[PDB]
Amino acid sequence: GWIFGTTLDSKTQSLLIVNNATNVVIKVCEFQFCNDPFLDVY
Amino acid sequence: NYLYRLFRKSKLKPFERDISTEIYQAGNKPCNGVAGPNCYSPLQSYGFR
Repeated sequence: GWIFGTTLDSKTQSLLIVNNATNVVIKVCEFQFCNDPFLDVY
Repeated sequence: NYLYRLFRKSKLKPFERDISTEIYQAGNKPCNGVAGPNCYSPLQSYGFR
């Protein structure tokens, strides 16, 4: 996880570069409602 | 339907998209959504007559 941003705020801009042991190396456009998407392998 | 910014902070580098904006404080007046004195929205429509 390499969450970037300019203020780390819901209104302003942010990025959510994430990585794992599989093909989920997805770089989403703008995710801000999730406070902490940690390891959720359950 | 077309919006441009009248004024802003210090100037841009090449190729920024700055679609997020709320308000500018032109003084000590806490408007935060009021179109009164010392507070204005940056977005303002062309009209294109």
